Amino acid sequence: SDVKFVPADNYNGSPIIPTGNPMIDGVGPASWAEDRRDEPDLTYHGSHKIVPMRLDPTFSIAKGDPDPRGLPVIAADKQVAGTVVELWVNRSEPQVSYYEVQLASGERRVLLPTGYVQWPNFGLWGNDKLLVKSITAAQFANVPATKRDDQITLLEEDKICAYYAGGHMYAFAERS
Amino acid sequence: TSAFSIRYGNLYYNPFHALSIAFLYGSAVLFAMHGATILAVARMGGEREIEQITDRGTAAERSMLFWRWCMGFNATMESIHRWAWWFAVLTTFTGGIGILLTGTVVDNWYLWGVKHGLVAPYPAQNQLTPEQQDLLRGRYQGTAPDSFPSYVV
Ligand code: BCL
Ligand code: BCL
Ligand SMILES: *[C@H]1O[C@H](CO)[C@@H](O[C@@H]2O[C@@H](C)[C@H](O)[C@@H](O)[C@H]2O)[C@H](O)[C@@H]1O[C@H]1O[C@H](C(=O)O)[C@@H](O[C@H]2O[C@H](CO)[C@@H](O)[C@H](O)[C@H]2NC(C)=O)[C@H](OC(C)=O)[C@H]1OC(C)=O
Ligand SMILES: CC(C)=CCC/C(C)=C/CC/C(C)=C/CC/C(C)=C/CC/C(C)=C/CC/C(C)=C/CC/C(C)=C/CC/C(C)=C/CC1=C(C)C(=O)c2ccccc2C1=O
Ligand SMILES: CCCCCCCC/C=C\CCCCCCCC(=O)O[C@H](COC(=O)CCCCCCCCCCCCCCC)COP(=O)(O)OC[C@@H](O)CO
Ligand SMILES: [Fe+3]
Repeated sequence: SDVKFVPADNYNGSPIIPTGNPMIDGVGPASWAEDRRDEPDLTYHGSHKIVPMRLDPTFSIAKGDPDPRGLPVIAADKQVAGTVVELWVNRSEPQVSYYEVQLASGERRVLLPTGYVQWPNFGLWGNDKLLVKSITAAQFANVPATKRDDQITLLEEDKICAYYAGGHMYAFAERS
Repeated sequence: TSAFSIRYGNLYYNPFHALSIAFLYGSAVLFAMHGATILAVARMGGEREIEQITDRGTAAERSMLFWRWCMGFNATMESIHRWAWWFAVLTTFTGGIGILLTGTVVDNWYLWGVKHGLVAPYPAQNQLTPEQQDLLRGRYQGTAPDSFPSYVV
């Protein structure tokens, strides 16, 4: 049975219990909108709204902010998960939408929504590393992939954000 | 603003003023609820409300479920902005009607409140004799004196 969850018991209004790993299967706070359109979001003129910064030289870091590239990323278990290789930007409302992380002790590169990063000392001083409180450095290996490296679809956005959202409940749990 | 309420016998008993307050407070209720809701899902892209309206993500779903589980019913990402729109709009619309009714249809809102049963009874703080009822009748306010009388006599 591939079904992702089962009822805790037969009474009305009982919880469901995940069968497999809830972060991978997408159950509870790890779940995503599974019917979401698998296409890129577009600017008013129809270019891809969210792209790696190297693809649009219009964008640059505001002078006197740190560039986060090359910093280590520290996961919830204090392990070094990787290092920031690239920034992805929203071209409709200029901001950094995702860090792209080269995984430490692995081949793969993964996206990391900036809502889940924080600076040491909340950016005021130091700024020598990034903190990801929500998942362990092992779990960074299972972060969902984008089909291409120059664009991201709305479904891929939902999948990636849902992965880090579930971590605060499931990262330190044997439920895997 | 104070004197208008004094002149027309306490604007708290104007039912369109009472409604206008209900919508004014409801606008603060809604924007507190909605502002907090969207910030609570902003790390999942909930602030990109136009995308969430046209292509519902998990951020929209979680916003709907929070309120459904909290209070038994929910809006959508689009329709919460209709609730927001009407509550703000109805604040000044009901307000305007209450002002137009004042001094044209009702000159004393507290007495209109007595008539229609709005006014809670309190025990009497004083009682007038029939002689006091005529003595304590005032006079309506008139013109100021346009002279400086001498009392030389
Ligand atoms: C805030 C500053 C003042 C005050 C000044 C005013 C003024 C001035 C007015 C009101 C008005 C109202 N006030 Mg009051 N009010 C206060 C404290 C309260 C408290 C409280 C703290 O518990 C409550 C529940 C109320 C409740 C109410 C409603 C009867 C009415 C519409 C409010 C509204 O739509 O708000 C926004 C909220 C919503 C849109 C959500 C829905 C709220 C519903 C309508 C509340 C119903 C409560 C019900 C009567 C009692 C429930 C308990 C029962 C035992 C079951 N007031 C304090 C003392 N209030 C207006 C009115 O119509 O007076 C006749 C009015 O003119
Ligand atoms: C003693 C005082 C009286 C009283 C007397 C009045 C009177 C009188 C009025 C109100 C009105 C209102 N009162 Mg009352 N009010 C009292 C007690 C209260 C209490 C309370 C907790 O006790 C509350 C919450 C309220 C709340 C309210 C609002 C619901 C309502 C105004 C709506 C609005 O958005 O107006 C704010 C919005 C506006 C004024 C709209 C302005 C829009 C324009 C287009 C802006 C133009 C700006 C221009 C371009 C630039 C200007 C330049 C300068 C001229 C230099 N009142 C008591 C009973 N109240 C009004 C109402 O609707 O009554 C039914 C009203 O007229
Ligand atoms: C100055 O004159 C003004 C205007 O009359 C008086 O104000 C009047 O009384 C006030 C209650 C009210 O606020 C105001 O609207 C107005 O009605 C003000 O008090 C001064 O009064 C003295 O002068 C009065 C005047 O108008 O000349 C005078 O009034 C009386 O005499 C005139 C002239 O013969 C006559 O036109 C008036 O009708 C007449 N009124 C009355 C009521 O007798 C006042 O004399 C008296 C007795 O009132 C003056 O008052 C005093 C104490 O000197
Ligand atoms: C007392 C009793 C009968 C008990 C019986 C036993 C029961 C029922 C037991 C079950 C357990 C419990 C605890 C039940 C609770 C029962 C109670 C007390 C219920 C009362 C609920 C309640 C507070 C009702 C008041 C409703 C009112 C008037 C609310 C004011 C605000 C208002 C106008 C809201 C309408 C607009 C909505 C729907 C806003 C929510 C909303 C917001 C704010 C968004 O931002 C958003 C963004 C994206 C998608 C959706 C939304 C969304 O739905
Ligand atoms: C204990 C819970 C109480 C909830 C209700 C709380 C109150 C809601 C808040 C503010 C409203 C303020 C504006 C209204 C002012 C109210 C004063 C008013 O004008 O009343 C009459 C008109 O309205 C009326 O009859 C009609 C009143 C309609 C009120 C509708 C209120 C909104 C819906 C409420 C749904 C509750 C569902 C509860 C589910 C659990 C007067 O005229 P009429 O001489 O003809 O009558 C006389 C007769 O009502 C006896 O006095
Ligand atoms: Fe909004």
